[PDB]
Order: sequence, then structure tokens, then C-alpha cells
Amino acid sequence: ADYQGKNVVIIGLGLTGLSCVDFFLARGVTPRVMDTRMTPPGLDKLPEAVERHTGSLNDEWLMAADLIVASPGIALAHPSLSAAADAGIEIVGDIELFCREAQAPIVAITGSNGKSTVTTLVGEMAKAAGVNVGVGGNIGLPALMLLDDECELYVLELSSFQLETTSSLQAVAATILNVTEDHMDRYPFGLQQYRAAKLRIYENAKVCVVNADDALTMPIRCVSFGVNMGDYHLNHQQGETWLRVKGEKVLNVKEMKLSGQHNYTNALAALALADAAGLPRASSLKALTTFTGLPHRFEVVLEHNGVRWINDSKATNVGSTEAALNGLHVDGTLHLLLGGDGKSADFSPLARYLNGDNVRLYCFGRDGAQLAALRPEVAEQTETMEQAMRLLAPRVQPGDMVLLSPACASLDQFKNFEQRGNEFARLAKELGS
Ligand SMILES: CC(=O)N[C@H]1[C@@H](OP(=O)(O)OP(=O)(O)OC[C@H]2O[C@@H](n3ccc(=O)[nH]c3=O)[C@H](O)[C@@H]2O)O[C@H](CO)[C@@H](O)[C@@H]1O[C@H](C)C(=O)N[C@@H](C)C(=O)O
Ligand SMILES: Nc1ncnc2c1ncn2[C@@H]1O[C@H](COP(=O)(O)OP(=O)(O)O)[C@@H](O)[C@H]1O
Repeated sequence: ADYQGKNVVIIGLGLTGLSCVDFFLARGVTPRVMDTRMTPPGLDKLPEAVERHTGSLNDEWLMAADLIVASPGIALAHPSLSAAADAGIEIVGDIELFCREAQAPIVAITGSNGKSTVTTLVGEMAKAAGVNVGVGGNIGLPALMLLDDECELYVLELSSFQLETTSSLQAVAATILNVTEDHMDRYPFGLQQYRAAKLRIYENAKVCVVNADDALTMPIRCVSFGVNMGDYHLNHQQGETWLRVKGEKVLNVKEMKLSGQHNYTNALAALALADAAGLPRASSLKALTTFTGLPHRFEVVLEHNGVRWINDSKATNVGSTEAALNGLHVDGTLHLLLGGDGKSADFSPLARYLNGDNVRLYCFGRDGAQLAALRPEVAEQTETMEQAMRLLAPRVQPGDMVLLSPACASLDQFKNFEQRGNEFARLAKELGS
């Protein structure tokens, strides 16, 4: 596209807004920038040449614009933006700017949970094939920074927020991995409005990769991945689990370094995207055998005396923990650590996994009582995670799992979920060896 002599206004001064400033300056277009916050985090980083307005939006700036570029952190529904829209001022985001310039195919990944896992893994499959792959987007490297004449494949993790402002994506392959209640402040009309944002990812996609077990991932009007069914699925038989693709065995899950049924379906989704993108199968399968997974994502920290200790500290929401529980095949007793800051979540969806004779809950942190209320008869409540671990550890037996998948933010007691996971891992080594 050509922005020569346009009046461009960028809203938001975080990573996105700055990558947009860089993008326009590199084309000799000088944008203006604003942010509703007085001192947004990217303010320091801004070139001195750039006019800026902080502490509020500048409506006269907005209304005089030829193009408004909106960071994903501000709602299109913002009264200032709907007024620009009503003035017929074009509004786009960074992903839109990106798709107009990109000269290599795009794999596009969205969904409530699993995005970074699946995005990373598709990158690893491309790397294993010797492809110059650009991985970025929501994962944390702003997409505009990936733009590179030598790049042969882009792999973009995309949020609902980014998809809302994007109209030219034509992905060689696109997925919604799953849809569970998230960011609901941004979606006052409820689960279907959140879902509808995500569904845009498929428009003009060459292959849609859908989740056979989650209807919400399907266009209302494909290739599928699934646990029991789908083009890409898992096949458990004679004591083994296999990846199946179009009815063929392609890999024994034992050859992967990932654990957890939902990580195996992530592996299937990634494989499906890589196949659609024309990556060689043999190298993609190879990436499945070498990929260790991201830290704190259902991450095995220790297997010893027939007990698996699993750090799923990144599970800060109900949907993540639910996926963890749903895929479990524990021979002995599950010891499940829950709690922290529940962010007013509804924990009911967890309860159906917590029946029968072989589950114990160890609930801690700010909202531990809400989590124990899931099933008080089998729940301990402590102040801290460490206390919970010192209660459960003397009880573990061969065949058991100890799972930290707390369904809650960690911010009431920890710096962040990573500290919580690292603390869990240290205790697990101490108490599990
Ligand atoms: C919330 C969001 O969409 N953030 C993504 C964004 O980061 P960036 O720093 O550009 O964020 P931003 O658009 O400035 O918004 C960040 C925060 O600033 C605030 N904000 C922004 C503009 C403004 O005028 N006033 C204001 O208060 C909003 O509260 C928002 O919460 O662009 C990055 C590159 O594409 C993403 O990695 C990053 O994902 C983070 C990890 C995230 O939390 N994403 C959400 C969507 C998620 O995964 O659930
Ligand atoms: N397909 C999935 N469904 C539900 N939860 C998942 C899935 N894949 C991973 N998770 C869990 O979700 C949390 C975040 O995983 P991650 O790959 O970082 O996703 P995201 O990038 O979408 O935040 C972790 O607890 C992880 O184990």
C-alpha cells in the first residue's frame, strides 16, 4: 500500500504503536500518536520528531486523519473511534498494515488458550525444514517488525482484538484452537461476539483448521483436529497413543517431549497448519520430537517413584485448567493445586472432573475457599502453595500426579505466574526426590 502524504494517527503507545511509528517513518510518513494514558510505557522510546498527545485522545487529530491505526488494547467501540468510523475515517490495526505488505504466506493462529504453544511449534516445524520463518504477532514480537524480503513464511499469533481491525488477512492456513470465556469486558454482547471476532481469521484463508471437539471454532457456514475424531486425531489402542492423519499412523506420542492430551492436540493442530502451508511432513514430525514446550505450560518438572510433578502455572484461567483435567489419565491419585486470584471467575466447569475416589484438592491463596468449595470433602486449604505442597507430598504414591494448574492469577502472592511455577518446580524436586 501507499501512504505517501497521508495524515496518519496512531492510537496507543505500547509495543504495537511503536512498531507502527517505525513502520510509517521508514516510509517517510510522519504519523501523530496519542494514548489515553498520561505516561504510556512506550513514551520514552518514541522518536523526538513525532508529535504526540497523551492523557486522552485528541478528537481533532482523529477527525482530521486519513488513516487511524488502533492498537489492540483500545476497543473499536470507544466513543472517539465510533465517531471517526461514523465520519468514514478508515481504521486499521498493525496486523492489517502487515498483511498489505507481506510477501510470503501467512499461517494465522488464534483461540482462547494454546496460541503461543501452537505458534512456536509451527515455527519449529518451519525451522526444521530450513525455512526462514518469521514468528510474531500477539506472542509478543509485533508483526510489523517481522517484515523482511528474505522471510519465506510468516507464522502470526492473533488475538480477537487484532482480528477485529484486520480485513485483508488471506492466510495460507488459519485456526481457532478453542473458544472459552475471555476478555469479556471487551465483549459486552457475550460469548458469540468474542467468537465472531475470532471467526474473521478464516475469511479468505486457503485452509481452515478447526477443532472437532469445539463447535465454537467452526465457521457457521475445513480440515479438523480432535481427540477421538477428525482429519488429525489421537488413536489410543493396545496400550499406545498415535497421531493419526487422514487415517495414517504418523507418530507414537512417546516420541514427543510434550505431555498432556491437549498438548498432543496442539501438536495435531500445528501439524495440520504446517501441512497446509506446504512444509515437508518429515521435518514437521521431526520438530514434534524435539520441541520441549514453553515453560509453565503443563510442563513436567519431575517424574520419580512413579509420580509425575506437573507445572501448569500458566493456567491462570478456568479454560486452561479445564483442558488439563479433561485430558487426564491418572492411574493413581491426582493431587491438584488450585488458587490465587480467581478474578471473579466461575469455577463450576471444573467440578465434573473432580468426582470419584482418586482426587485431592489443595487450595490456597486469596480465593482458595472458592476453589475448595468445588468439593470440600476432598479439599485442604492452606495460606500458601508451599504449605499445600508440604501437606500433599507425604501422601503421594506411585501412579499419582501432582498438578499445579491453579485456574487463577498468581498476583496476590507471587511476582507473576513464572515465579509461582519456578517455586513449584523447586519444591517438587525437594519433595519428589
Ligand atoms: C492487550 C494486548 O492486546 N496486548 C498485545 C499488544 O501489546 P501492546 O503493548 O501493543 O498493547 P496495547 O495495544 O498498547 O495495550 C496494552 C494496554 O495499554 C492500555 N491502553 C492502550 C492504549 C491507550 O490509548 N490507552 C490504554 O490504556 C490498554 O489497557 C491495554 O491493556 O501487542 C503485542 C504485539 O502484537 C502483543 O504481544 C500483546 O499481547 C499481550 C501479551 C496480551 O495480553 N494479549 C492479549 C490480547 C491476550 O493474549 O489475551
Ligand atoms: N489447546 C488448549 N486448550 C486449553 N488450554 C491449553 C491448550 N494448550 C495449552 N493450554 C494451557 O493454556 C495455558 C496457556 O498456554 P499457551 O500456549 O501459553 O497459550 P496462550 O498463548 O493462548 O496464552 C497453559 O496453562 C497451557 O497448558
